[PDB]
Amino acid sequence: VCTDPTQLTTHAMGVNIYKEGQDVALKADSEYPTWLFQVNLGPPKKLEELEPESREYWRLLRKQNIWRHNRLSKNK
Amino acid sequence: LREVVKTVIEGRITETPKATPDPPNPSGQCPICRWNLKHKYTYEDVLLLSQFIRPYGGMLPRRVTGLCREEHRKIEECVKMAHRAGLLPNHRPQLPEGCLPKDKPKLNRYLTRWAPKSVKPIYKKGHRWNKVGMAVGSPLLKDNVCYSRRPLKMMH
Amino acid sequence: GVIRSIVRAGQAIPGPPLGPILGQRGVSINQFCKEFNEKTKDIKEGIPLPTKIFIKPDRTFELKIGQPTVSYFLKAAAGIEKGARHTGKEVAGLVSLKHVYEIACVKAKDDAFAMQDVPLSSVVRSIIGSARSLGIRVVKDL
Amino acid sequence: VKLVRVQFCPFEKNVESTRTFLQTVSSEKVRATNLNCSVIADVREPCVDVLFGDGYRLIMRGAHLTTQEMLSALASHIRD
Amino acid sequence: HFQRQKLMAITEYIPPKPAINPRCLPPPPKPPKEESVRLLRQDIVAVFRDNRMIAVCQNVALSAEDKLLLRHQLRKHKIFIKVFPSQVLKPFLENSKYRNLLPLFVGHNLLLVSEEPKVKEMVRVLKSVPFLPLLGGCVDDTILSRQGLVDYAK
RNA sequence: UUAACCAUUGUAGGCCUAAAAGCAGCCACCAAUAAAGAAAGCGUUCAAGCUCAACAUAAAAUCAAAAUUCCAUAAUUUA
Ligand code: FES
Repeated sequence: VCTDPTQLTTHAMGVNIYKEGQDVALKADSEYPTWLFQVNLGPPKKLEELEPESREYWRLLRKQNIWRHNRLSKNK
Repeated sequence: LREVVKTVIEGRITETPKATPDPPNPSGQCPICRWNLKHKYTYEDVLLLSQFIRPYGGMLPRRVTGLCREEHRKIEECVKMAHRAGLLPNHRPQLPEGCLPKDKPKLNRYLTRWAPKSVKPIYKKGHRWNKVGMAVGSPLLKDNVCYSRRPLKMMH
Repeated sequence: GVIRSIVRAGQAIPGPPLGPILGQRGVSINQFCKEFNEKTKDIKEGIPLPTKIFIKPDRTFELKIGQPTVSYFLKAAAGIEKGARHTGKEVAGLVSLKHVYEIACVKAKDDAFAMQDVPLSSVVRSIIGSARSLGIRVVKDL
Repeated sequence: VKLVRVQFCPFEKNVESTRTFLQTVSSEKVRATNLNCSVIADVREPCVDVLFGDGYRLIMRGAHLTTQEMLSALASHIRD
Repeated sequence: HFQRQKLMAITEYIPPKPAINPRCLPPPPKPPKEESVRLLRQDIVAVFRDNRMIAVCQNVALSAEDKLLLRHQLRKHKIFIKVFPSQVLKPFLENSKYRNLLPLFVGHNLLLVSEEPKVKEMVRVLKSVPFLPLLGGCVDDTILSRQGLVDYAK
């Protein structure tokens, strides 16, 4: 497999590795839509980071609510 | 009130008789509150108790009655005492198909807090300082108005 | 009854982990491996694949397979075969952001795993979360 | 129970008892238990008819009947 | 001593009796209602406004992942399964374009939200499973039955 | 708080573990979804699997009065 930093950053080594599919080269950054590289790469959105008017905020809050019960349930 | 008629079976909801108009104390959340009857009913008051009891002596659900929990416990105890005292001849238990009662002499009892079946005899009465006390009445009815000089002797 | 296994296509008869477990419900062990071998030929051998076999009470096989795991690939991409004991804080490899997205695009092709979401935020979080499970730190650029 | 027929009219005044009862009939677990049943949502006052091969037919109207009573009556018929 | 025991009883505090017990009190004022749930209002408001006709079919214990696939399946049909908890569905009419659809939205049932008059696509969804009770689609945000939906889905 | 109902998909996630998949150890601890805890008690050749929390849908609101033979009798309301 590829072991070259230049090839790793200039060719899509991990896109396809099968025998029938050959490693395809990386197109220019402008050749892809902006949203491809603009996705959230940071840490998970915390309750502070999460927008109170976003669905993810309450969805993760419900997960946090489940966590509280689980913590209590574990001790029982 | 829903009744089922009977294979094809059909059920009809029928209108129910309404309470007498102009309750003595409107704005009362519970019917006992509405009628100023909080501390003036006893197990002897079968007429009031019968309204909340099934035809065979079963207790009606509290939600249907609408009365508060405190009265529910009091009314339930009062009804149970009346049944044990044989004050509800028309609300006796239902005979399933053809069963008949014990057909043995029935002892007259009243003011019975608990069922006679589950109360064991007190063989050792005790001495003056060790005398055993026998409960009479119900704690749920402590708040009822008393017309005696001193509170009634619950424990005999 | 849905039974999910991640066994590598290279070996179609591991034995205890697949054979008797499916057999306990009552199935033909040989039939399961043969169909698994059929999947093995299409895919590269020795790479874990998630399967979604459904063992109904009627003693039938409903084998469904999808894209190769991104958890093992991230380990391979990081040059790690056996990870650290904990992996919560231990890190042995770093994955560039560009590499992260390239694999995600191919991931969004199966009818299983919910690989039809238009936004790539869902896809990246799963692999980002998977990387956290592994002894790998996903750096934006290295 | 080979067939169960449940209907009600959402546009007109629709009784919840029959609607909730239909959902229980049209349940994956319930359908498996009475596998012989042929379920049909005749939603379109409410009339419910269940047909048996032996010729026993029970017709239930949910306008004055609660969902539980239909379930108890129909469920008892299943044992036969 | 007997006298000492008398003192202990005397220390007992004498409490006054309230006029009426809290349960038997006259109906008193209660804390004002607060919309906690507020986020979900925007989600339902946007989708209902976007989609004129909302086909309705009581969910037959469907699993969550299937809805994701069904969302994509409807995306093939150019429709979306945008549904949300029904506890906040009832206050939808309280704060939304309409206020009279509460009886229609009785119970928790699948909401199929479509903005385009692609009748064939909508029916095909109905062709997947008819056994679940399908109330009908509120064509142009108007109350319709199952048969009414057919009479007006055209 | 505490009464009814249900439980999808990623990832059997990395760890000496043959294998341990929420649930031997061990990890950090994210996603989609309307709602799913990278798991809370169960089950565990390992898993399948039982439920609790999820979502929907119920309905509530500060402690009391050992060996001879039981041992006054009784008793809840007229100021
Ligand atoms: S007398 Fe008013 S609630 Fe009981």
